[PDB]
Formats: sequence, C-alpha cells, structure tokens
Amino acid sequence: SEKAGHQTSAESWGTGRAVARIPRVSGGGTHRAGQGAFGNMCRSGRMFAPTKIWRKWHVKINQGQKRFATASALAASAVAPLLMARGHQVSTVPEVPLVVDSAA
Amino acid sequence: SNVSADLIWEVSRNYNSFLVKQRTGTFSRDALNLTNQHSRKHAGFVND
Amino acid sequence: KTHGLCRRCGRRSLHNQKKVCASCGYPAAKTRKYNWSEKAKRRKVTGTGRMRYLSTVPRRFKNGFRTGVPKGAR
Amino acid sequence: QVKVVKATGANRGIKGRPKGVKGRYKMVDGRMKKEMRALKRLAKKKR
Amino acid sequence: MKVRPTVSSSRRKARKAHFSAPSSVRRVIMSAPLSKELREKYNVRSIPIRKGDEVQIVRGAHKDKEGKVTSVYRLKYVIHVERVTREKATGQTVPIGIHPSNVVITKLHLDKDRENILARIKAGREQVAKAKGK
Amino acid sequence: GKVKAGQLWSKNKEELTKILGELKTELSQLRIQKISSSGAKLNKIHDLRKSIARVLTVINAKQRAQLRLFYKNKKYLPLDLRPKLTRALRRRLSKEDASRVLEKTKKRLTHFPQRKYAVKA
Amino acid sequence: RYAATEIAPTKSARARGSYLRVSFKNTRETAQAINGWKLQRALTFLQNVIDKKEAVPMRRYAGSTGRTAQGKQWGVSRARWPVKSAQFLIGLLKNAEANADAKGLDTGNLIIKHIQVNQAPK
RNA sequence: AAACUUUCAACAACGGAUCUCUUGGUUCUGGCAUCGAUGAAGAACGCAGCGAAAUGCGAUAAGUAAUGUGAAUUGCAGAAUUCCGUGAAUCAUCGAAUCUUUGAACG
RNA sequence: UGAGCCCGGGUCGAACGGCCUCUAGUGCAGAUCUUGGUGGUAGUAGCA
RNA sequence: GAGACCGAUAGCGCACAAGUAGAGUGAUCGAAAGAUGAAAAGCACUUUGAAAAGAGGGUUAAAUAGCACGUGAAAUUGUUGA
Ligand SMILES: [Zn+2]
Repeated sequence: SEKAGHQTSAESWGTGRAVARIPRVSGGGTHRAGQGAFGNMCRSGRMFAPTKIWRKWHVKINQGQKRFATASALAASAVAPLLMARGHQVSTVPEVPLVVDSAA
Repeated sequence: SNVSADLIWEVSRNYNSFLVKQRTGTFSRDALNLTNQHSRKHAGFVND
Repeated sequence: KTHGLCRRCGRRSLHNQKKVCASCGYPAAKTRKYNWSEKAKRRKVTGTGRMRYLSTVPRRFKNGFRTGVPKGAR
Repeated sequence: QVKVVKATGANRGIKGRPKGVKGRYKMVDGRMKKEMRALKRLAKKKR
Repeated sequence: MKVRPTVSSSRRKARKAHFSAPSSVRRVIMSAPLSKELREKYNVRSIPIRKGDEVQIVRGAHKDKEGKVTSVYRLKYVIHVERVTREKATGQTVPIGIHPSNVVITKLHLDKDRENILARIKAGREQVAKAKGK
Repeated sequence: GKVKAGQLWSKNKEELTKILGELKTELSQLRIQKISSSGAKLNKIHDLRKSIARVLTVINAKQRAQLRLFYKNKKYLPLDLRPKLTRALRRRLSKEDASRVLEKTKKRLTHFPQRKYAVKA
Repeated sequence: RYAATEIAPTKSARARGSYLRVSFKNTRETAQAINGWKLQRALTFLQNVIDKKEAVPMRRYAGSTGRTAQGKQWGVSRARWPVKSAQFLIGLLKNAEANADAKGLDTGNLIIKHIQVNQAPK
C-alpha cells in the first residue's frame, strides 16, 4: 500500500538531544508516543523502495525466436535419450515419435 | 542429421534426471551406466 | 471550560462562547470535513456507525424493490 | 545570553525545554561536537 | 477441475464458510452415510443426520459401537451417541463427540419429510443411471 | 401460553382486542407474581410478550389491508401505505412519460421500421 | 519438575512455592544460610532471625550492609535479618515436614538436601 | 579449606526468538449501479432468565409477520416435538409490519 | 583454506530437502540505529 | 474470482470486545495484544496450609501440553559438579 508507513505524524526531536535523529510520534499517553517512525529500519515504518505495480512483469520475445524454440523442442521430443533425460518412463512404448490412430 | 551422441552429451552434461551431484563427486542413476559416474565414457543414454 | 457536549456528534467540543463545535460544527447544517485529514474523514465516514437503513437497501435492490406478498400466503 | 545545556543526567532524551529557566537555550552533544569540528575544518580549508 | 467461475478454489474462503456456516448449511455438512442394507433399499448414499437415528461408530477409538443418536450439536460439528460416554474427574458421565462422517446410519428415523428427501434423491439417481445405461 | 399466528388470522377486531386485553392483564399479573420466584414464570412471560407482539402484528396487518382496499380506487394514498423504493426511483419519470415519443418520430418509426436482413457469404 | 532430579521421590519430601512476593536477594541469602541443615536446626534459626536473636550472613548481595557481632557465627561481618523471607521459608519447610509426615519418613532425621531460589516475572 | 570473582557442563528460571500454522492484510481482474423530509450518514438511551464489551433489535425492543428447509439451541436452568407436523431453530429467504431522543432536523 | 556442509545424542510434533534454471522485500557489530527483553550500579540513594 | 505478494516487530494503525484503551481545552494524536489439547476429558479424592498454594492421587499418546498453556534460542539468574 502506498500509505503503508505514512499514516503517522512524526517529527525529529532535534539535534542537541541525546537521542537518534529519527522522526518520533507525538502524543504522550500511549506506547506509540515518542517511538521512531517513517524509516526503513523502524518498526511499523516504511520499507525501502516500496514495491510498485510497474515492474515489467511481462517480457516481449520475438516471434521468430519463439518459433525457433518451439521447433527445437519438437526435435528434442523426437529424440529418444532426451525423454529419459527429462524424466519420462519410456521403456515399454516403441517409436518415440509416437503416433496413435486417428480413428482410435 | 541434426542429432548425435555429442549433441545429447552437450545438451545433457549439466542436468539430467539421473544426475546426482554432491560435494564428494557426481554420480549417475542410469541403469545403462556400468560405473555410476557422470562421464561421456559411461553415459549409457548418450552413447549410441 | 471552553468545550461542552455537542448534541450532533457527542464530543466534548462546544466552545461555550462561540457556540460552535470544533469537531463537526453543529450550528452549520453541513458536517465539518477537510481533505487534509484523511484520518478524521475515516473516523467519521459512513460505516463506522449503526447503518440502520443503508444496510437494508441492498437486499431490496437485489430483489428488485418489489412490493406485494408471495402468492398463496397468510 | 543563550545558555548551553549538556544532554546528560536529567536532561538526557527530553522532548522539549528543560528545567533551566532562560530566554534561549541550546542542547549539546558529542555528535554536535564532531559536526562542529567538521564545519570548522571546512571553514579553515575555505580560508 | 473447477470450470464454473462461481466456484472458488480458495482455502481461506472455504474454511471461513465452513466455520461460519449457519445451522442449515451445518446440517448439510453433517450429512452421514447409510448402511448397505439401506443403500440397496432406498438407492440413497448419504442423508443429513438427525436426533432419532440409530448409527454405528466405525471410526475413532470406538471401533464398532452401535447406538441411537441422543443429540446433534451443530456448533462444533459433533453428534452424541447413546452409551458412548466418558467419566469426568468427578465420575459424572459426559458424551463423546463423534463426527457423522465417522458414523454410519443403520436405522433411519422415518417421517414424511425424510421419506420425501429419500424419494427425491432416489429419483435423481435413477434418472441419471437410466440416462447413463441407455 | 403461545398464540398461533395462523389462528390469530381468522378473528374479528373485538376478538383480537379482547384476547390482547386479557394478554396484557396476564402480563401485568405474571410480572407482579414473578418478581418473587421468577422462573418458568419468566419463560411464560417471555412467551406471553411474544404473543403480544404477534397479536399487535396481526391487528396492524388487518387494519392496513382494510385501508388499502378502501383506497384501492383513490388517486392519493397515505405516505405509510405508499411504496418505499428509493428517493431517486420515486422521483424518476414514470414509465409512460419516459416511453412517450413525439408524433413525427412515431410516424417515422411506423413507416420505416428497422427491417431484418442477412448478407450472404 | 525440580532442579535436583538425582534424588528418588520415594525417599524424599519436596516443597515448592511460586510467584512469592518476597525479595529475591534476601531469599537467596537466607536459603544459602539454611542450606544443608537439619530441619529442627533450620526452623530454630529462622525463628531466631524473626526474633532478632540470630542473623543471616549476606555473602553475595551485601552491598553496604551494617555490621553486627552475630556475624562471628559465620566468620563474616555483614549480617541482616530478612524477616519476611524467613517467614516464607518457614512456611515452605512446614509444608515439606507435613509431606514427610504424610509419606511416613522420620522427621527427626531430615536434612535440607536441596534448596533453590529463582527469579519470577517482575 | 571455605567464602567472593571468573570459565565449562547438567538441571531449573526470566524472555519470547526460531520452525509450523492463519475465519487477516495487500495487489490485480470481472458482473452490476442501489442513501436522504416516505426523515439519510452519524450521535444517544434502552431491550436477553442469568451480560460487562462486541452483535442484533427499538416499549411488538438478541425481536414480529410471511416464505423455504425440515427436528433443534446450548455455558447453566426452565419449556418443547407427539415425529406421520402450517412445524423446533442464536436457521435461511424476505415482498408485510413495529421503529424511543436527536441528527439536513422541521411548533 | 574459508564462508559453510554432513552425522551422533536430547527435545519436539507436521511438514521438509538435494539437484538444473527463474525470481527477490536475499546475508549486519556498529548508524548518540528501531522495537522488545534483560544486566551492573543496588537491596544503594532514598521513603520529608 | 484470483496472485512466482506478506506471514503477528511482517501484511492496512487494527488477523484479538481497534479508530478500541489512553493523551490533549480543542483541532487532533493513537497503541499493545494470535497458537493447550483430537476431544476439557480444564485435575475426583486425601493431606498440609488462614489463604494463596504445595505434596500424594488422577485425565491424556504426552501435563517434558495445567486455560502464567504449540515448539521454547540469546542476553540475565539460582543450584550442583570441576
Ligand atoms: Zn459536534
């Protein structure tokens, strides 16, 4: 959420105080008062580089290369040792480019 | 032809369903391996 | 004390001299609201209360706001 | 005029003005000491 | 595999519905199977359990124990079978909760509504069986 | 001490009111003698109050049905008897006014209405 | 569970108390004072500490402790009178004596084989 | 030698880390468009056999009518249901009702 | 060599791992770091 | 309806009687806090104790799970051993 870690009102106490120069929640009658916030190292604060929906989730691949890879995959499926290497129990079936009858 | 035992070895030298790789050596689960070591010499499925 | 009980919102926020609520502004017909306080907007937005009638509206919309009784009743 | 308060003892980690009744006060620390030494070094380099 | 978009395959929603379902949905869930004689008598597999049924506990620590249902407690999805009880510290007998999935119905409490339920289930089963057969 | 809603639906005004009067008197007496040894008498009083609610509901329903039949062919209705819907739906143009169309548009639609046609492959 | 698990439960009597609102340091000092003693001697000593006749030597937690001649009983200079911890320990020793009587042991020859004080939630 | 200080071990403490879980959150996608003087959103006071909060309801007050299912609710006490029934339920649906003081709030 | 990896014993109860690729909120002693827990001071100052 | 997302210091401030407790005259600020067990079967009874509680005995596969409850690290502490 874009508001995760921003839904607080904190301000640095100052420079001359013997406390870390970090934003701290105002108030005075709750555990949250005076605690650090707005930081990636602070509990219940923001995360560094918040994840956003624009990440390039999809990859554009040339159609020529897609077809090349599909052809190579078909040739590999024709090759017999590659089936065993990929992990198919192919020992009781003959004719690796296996064809069944269309009428069947 | 486009397929040769060299091609199968080069395609399958890094990863196989038969390949067992540990810190002390790399073995082979292939039933056509006389030594159970990963090598071009003993790759039963690779060699013709 | 400068803040008494406001009848519209129920908070101890009625300046006795100004007679204006600091939270909702009771004398004004409109309820006080500012876009710079999303937290206050979400504290006093709809859904934080009882929902006496707006909770019953959707069922009537689903059934089409029909009037009458089922055939063969009583 | 402006008084200096060292943030130790009862004055360590205080939100606002300490008990010292004065018109203007300034809190000090070792981090500020190092910052001031860096600023003086920069000024001396400039001059 | 799920095809219709109305159906949800989500664990969160499934468990929420199961543990927040009202009493009628709980009855449907606490449906229990019938014995074999009743299966070939009524062409019915399972029916919702009720108070007046005689059942056979066939799963759990109670291996093969028969008894009449005393009370169905829909809140924690249990039923109470007669004489299936344990002594507390004081020695007072308290019922043990058994699941309808773990019991099997041997004698069914007969009333007009349940006869209608059986008739509808049997009619659907026989219609589909005839459709599959011919 | 439970009245049946269906039973109360076949009764005249005096009948409903006499039983209701008896019912309130019974409630008062049972409360007075319940304040000591409030038990199954509390259960009876709860059922008695539910009976009071049932009788009131049936009387109100009968009176409203009579009022509706009285106003069946009258142009103005009481606001209580008028349908609720929503404010926007109540202020929306009625179906006849919304469907009303100009005479020229009606003539054009009468003499040149959208025809059915197909285009061959 | 008890820390000393090497003692058979059929030959010994065990006493326990938890969340006791008494000072941990004073209780540790008096428990160490009465460690390894006979039951009668320990009870007499604790009653004397109540009556300000004998003093518990403070060994570990004894910062700025007043001096008293009774300390010569222990070869130490800092001794105190932890009255409330003494009462708590008297209660626990009485519970242990009652347990020994229930089990049938001879109360005239019991020794404090194990005693332990731990910290409780603050 | 003991005490005290320190180191290692066993056991026992304080503490809630690790692993596992999740009726919660977050993001995306799809169908639909419905608050209010016929008194809204919000605030208040009450209502349960035994209730403080949460929930529901409004002097018909953890609710009524009606419709469907068809034998419960539950922590305890008390009543049920005849089961061959217009009929239990802290049930679902929902087209009729009740709806105290205010609040745009209107003698 | 090392970062680390594997085994034995005790506890524990419900999921987990190796290998080839992919992916990232992926590796801490510091930041007068954040949160939480706990120490010495200390049974001390002190309780007018 | 879903996800190469997060998994109780994370994910919305809120997985819990959370915009609650609480603070401020007020505008406003605003938390902490999940996990017994399959089933409470949540320890009958005896004894000590003023009580709190302890010791026997008991339920359970397990109380090395006792509603200070899954597992139970470190800091820090007690006892015993060297
Ligand atoms: Zn106001």
